[PDB]
Amino acid sequence: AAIDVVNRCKELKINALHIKLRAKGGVETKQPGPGAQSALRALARSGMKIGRIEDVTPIPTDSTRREGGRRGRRL
Amino acid sequence: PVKRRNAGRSQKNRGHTRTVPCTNCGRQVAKDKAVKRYTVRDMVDPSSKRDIQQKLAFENEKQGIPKLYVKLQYCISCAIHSRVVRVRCAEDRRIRRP
RNA sequence: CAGGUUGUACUUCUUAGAGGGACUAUUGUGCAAUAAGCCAAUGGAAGUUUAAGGCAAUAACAGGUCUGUGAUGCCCCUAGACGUGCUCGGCCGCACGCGCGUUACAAUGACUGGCGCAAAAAGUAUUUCCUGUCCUGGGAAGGUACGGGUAAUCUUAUUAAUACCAGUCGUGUUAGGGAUAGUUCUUUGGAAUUGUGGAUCUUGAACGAGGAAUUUCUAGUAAGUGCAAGUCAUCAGCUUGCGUUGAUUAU
RNA sequence: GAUUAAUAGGGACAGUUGGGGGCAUUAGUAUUUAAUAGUCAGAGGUGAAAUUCUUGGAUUUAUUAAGGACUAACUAAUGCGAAAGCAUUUGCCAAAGAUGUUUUCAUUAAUCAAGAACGAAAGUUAGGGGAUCAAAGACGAUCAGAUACCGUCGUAGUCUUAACUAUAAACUAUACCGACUCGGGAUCGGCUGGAAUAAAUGUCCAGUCGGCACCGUAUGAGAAAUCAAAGUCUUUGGGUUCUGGGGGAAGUAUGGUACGCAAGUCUGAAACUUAAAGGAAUUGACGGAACAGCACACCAGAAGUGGAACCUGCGGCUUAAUUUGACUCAACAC
Ligand SMILES: [Mg+2]
Ligand SMILES: [Mg+2]
Ligand SMILES: [Mg+2]
Ligand SMILES: [Mg+2]
Ligand SMILES: [Mg+2]
Ligand SMILES: [Mg+2]
Ligand SMILES: [Mg+2]
Ligand SMILES: [Mg+2]
Ligand SMILES: [Mg+2]
Ligand SMILES: [Mg+2]
Ligand SMILES: [Mg+2]
Ligand SMILES: [Mg+2]
Ligand SMILES: [Mg+2]
Ligand SMILES: [Mg+2]
Ligand SMILES: [Mg+2]
Ligand SMILES: [Mg+2]
Ligand SMILES: [Mg+2]
Ligand SMILES: [Mg+2]
Ligand SMILES: [Mg+2]
Ligand SMILES: [Mg+2]
Ligand SMILES: [Mg+2]
Ligand SMILES: [Mg+2]
Ligand SMILES: [Mg+2]
Ligand SMILES: [Mg+2]
Ligand SMILES: [Mg+2]
Ligand SMILES: [Mg+2]
Ligand SMILES: [Mg+2]
Ligand SMILES: [Mg+2]
Ligand SMILES: [Mg+2]
Ligand SMILES: [Mg+2]
Ligand SMILES: [Zn+2]
Repeated sequence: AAIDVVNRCKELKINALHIKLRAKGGVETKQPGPGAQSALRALARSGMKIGRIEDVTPIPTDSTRREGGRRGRRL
Repeated sequence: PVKRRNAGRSQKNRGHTRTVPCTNCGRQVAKDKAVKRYTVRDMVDPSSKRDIQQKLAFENEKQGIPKLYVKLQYCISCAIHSRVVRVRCAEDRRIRRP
């Protein structure tokens, strides 16, 4: 999915990319998935220039009753 | 009989402490009790950064990739099982910051 | 090139007795606190504590054996006895269910012929044990013709089989395979019939590499291949050993 | 002619401290959901998938809006509150501790049946509100079985006003007031001396009251775990309240019947039945628990039983009789 984009990008005539990295912040594991460090890595290797890099996983101030409840995923 | 003095938690004055959801099971755990370890995570693995540095672009203030900030909160129940804190022996149970 | 001798001749081969020889040695990384030690290389018959075994601690399994015991407690039987002996049966009986194994499905083979390669075991009171030479039988096996040994002296320094060269067969459950069965002949034993073993000519089944599972096994080891020894009058498909041919993969 | 003024207690006062409380106000992301644009075939969810959602555009990216709850990171054996409980800003309203006192008052006090004030959740009545999560329910999956532990949705609730309900491992499972006794630093609040900078609602050094808490230790306590109090109790007596008297039946009843709209609370038996039920530790064994090893245990592979016919052992069934032992490795060519 990464290398597929770079090809499409050389055609848009774009070489540099700004990265806004997230991961369903909301009320979910505010930790990046696995296909994260993998995607970036692919863009850099397949050429691509990399602009600034941000982390935009939406951290909330409050919260709302998460996945599961009281005890959550059990087993 | 009694196993701990703090029973795992630090509630020392007040009668009640806010409850918080577990980073892993989602379970509700009292703040004070639950395990914590807010860590400074790195975006890419070791040898993998160098690959992104050469194909990097923007200026180079020598500030590299922003490091990921993970505020970790585990409830005992899964905290253990998750290799975090292993059942410690008798007198080592009072040791803090080994 | 075989054979016979002979020498107070020699020991390499063989025998076996003394004594050597490795201890992890020498060299550099890992360990490293100093270490104990671990690794690799070199030298080495020999470096996994050299290889393979023997011996095998404290507890215990109410494991197994009173059918090995003139080791026994208790309880049983006692002369038409569970004593002892004799004759004849049986433990191998067959619809089947398990467990060691033996042989094989074949051309990296089978069959015919040729070929001095081995090891370890055994062996008698007269003929009674191992049996060499010789004679007779198609053959198993006979005879007693000539002989050695109660053994590094005699069966023997050889009688293995796999292997190797030649030839026939040529994918064909063909005969690879040999179960089942039928006369004959021969050896052990008073007796073999509910085939002792062995020879002959036939008969010629399943088997075409085997499901779910599952056992051992790292080197002269697996495997294959024969030879012994126990049992034994006669009977091995078992056991305990022996050598030949000899590898994949790990460490 | 009226004792001191209790390291007793009540008031006055002074700066100050606190996520204490009640009204206001005020944000902030996020979750939903909506608009405005933007594409493009997959999203989402699990170990795997599946119902679910989607080119009458999903998931996705940017802006913005509506809405209900929530207060992150700082937030820790730190703070306040009688307890339950309490963390966005700012502004009011009455309150509180501690410290500071050469201020008054001078026993006013300790604890308490009656008798009252509170008391997360869940739950109840009548209205609001309804974003997220979600009992019951509807579905997928998982299983031999799953109306269960996962997954997709969803009603009550969860939020609020006004009533009612009072229980909870309402826990330090350790009643309040008081006096003593070991060591030690670090804390939070107040005060007093001092030093450097600097002249700071800061920092440090040293005191010290009062408040969580920890460390070390006891010829003090205990059944021990452990306890600085769970200590100053056979050397058995500072003051006061509540509670227990083997276990199960049971905190349950056609019980009581004081509360309650209703769940139920409060009080609370007996019959029956029993050597034990319990507490704390010691060793061992086991763990669908941590850590560390070792073995053809598995890894890499070989050979091969298992299938075939024979052989031989065991079972079974026969039989006059088929001698009997042995049965997971630790029986069966023994
Ligand atoms: Mg509480
Ligand atoms: Mg040895
Ligand atoms: Mg022994
Ligand atoms: Mg005996
Ligand atoms: Mg008789
Ligand atoms: Mg003869
Ligand atoms: Mg011989
Ligand atoms: Mg032929
Ligand atoms: Mg016959
Ligand atoms: Mg025969
Ligand atoms: Mg053999
Ligand atoms: Mg013989
Ligand atoms: Mg024999
Ligand atoms: Mg306030
Ligand atoms: Mg979802
Ligand atoms: Mg908003
Ligand atoms: Mg504070
Ligand atoms: Mg905040
Ligand atoms: Mg009330
Ligand atoms: Mg309502
Ligand atoms: Mg099924
Ligand atoms: Mg939901
Ligand atoms: Mg001062
Ligand atoms: Mg001080
Ligand atoms: Mg006591
Ligand atoms: Mg202490
Ligand atoms: Mg007393
Ligand atoms: Mg009642
Ligand atoms: Mg116990
Ligand atoms: Mg039998
Ligand atoms: Zn958890």
